[PDB]
Amino acid sequence: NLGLEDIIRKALM
Amino acid sequence: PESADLRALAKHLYDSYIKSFPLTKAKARAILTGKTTDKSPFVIYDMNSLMMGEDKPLQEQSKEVAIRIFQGCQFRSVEAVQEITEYAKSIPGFVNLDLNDQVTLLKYGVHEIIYTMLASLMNKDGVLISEGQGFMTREFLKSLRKPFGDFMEPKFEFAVKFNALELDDSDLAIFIAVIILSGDRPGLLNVKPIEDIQDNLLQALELQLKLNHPESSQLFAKLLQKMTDLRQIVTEHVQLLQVIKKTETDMSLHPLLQEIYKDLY
Ligand SMILES: *c1ccc([N+](=O)[O-])cc1C(=O)Nc1ccncc1
Repeated sequence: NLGLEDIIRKALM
Repeated sequence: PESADLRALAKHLYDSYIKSFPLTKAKARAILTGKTTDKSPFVIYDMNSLMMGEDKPLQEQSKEVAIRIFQGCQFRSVEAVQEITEYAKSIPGFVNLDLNDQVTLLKYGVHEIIYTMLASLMNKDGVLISEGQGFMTREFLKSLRKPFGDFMEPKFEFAVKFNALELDDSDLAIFIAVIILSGDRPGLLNVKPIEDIQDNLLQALELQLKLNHPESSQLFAKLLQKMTDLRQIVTEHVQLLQVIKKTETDMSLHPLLQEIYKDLY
């Protein structure tokens, strides 16, 4: 399951 | 020359803030005060006014109501998290940092900035909700049962002291860039290119408060103290979580109140 880091990482990219 | 470059950094930060955050402090205050075009927010101050609210479903169980609120409000924060990430890429030197450290700094700073966004929505009497169409009173929040009465009162307490500084959107951009570039976060690989952008950001901030608030008294130090207050609100959330886990039941709560709390943080 995908948490806060993942949404941050997706927005940085 | 040094100070011209400080002023230009301040300007660049403010234009980039304007571009990343459609919900500015100035727009929240216009709503709150009454400069507004569109009809004023509906006020919720008691159960009767709550229920006369149909401006916003299924059956939560006593020992999960609070947890499900917290999950609800964190998942609804994603748009905010993306905007702060957008703003962060605009801070000079940020994207140049090791991708791992960018994520780290956002993963911590995002909570603190969210409380800064919340203070914009608050005054001493209550908080905007439901995309600024409603207003929930401080007194009503505080009145409620069990552990729920103490959810928001410490956030009000901070907002009132923070809003007394009278920061505007151009001060807030810099302040927020400072929070993000905090050298002390857990797990940072390289804690020095980070500290160096921050120091530069502190200078611009210090100048920005001189130019923008030439009358004021330790505004710079009072504002740096608020960073500490912000971290404490975040860490206080862990203690609150313990309190839920072993409360003298029950923790039923009217659906509409649950819905309202998912708009807070
Ligand atoms: C969401 C909605 C309401 C409240 N509250 O009444 O205190 C809290 C939250 C929330 O989950 N906030 C939060 C979680 C994790 N870190 C910081 C804040």
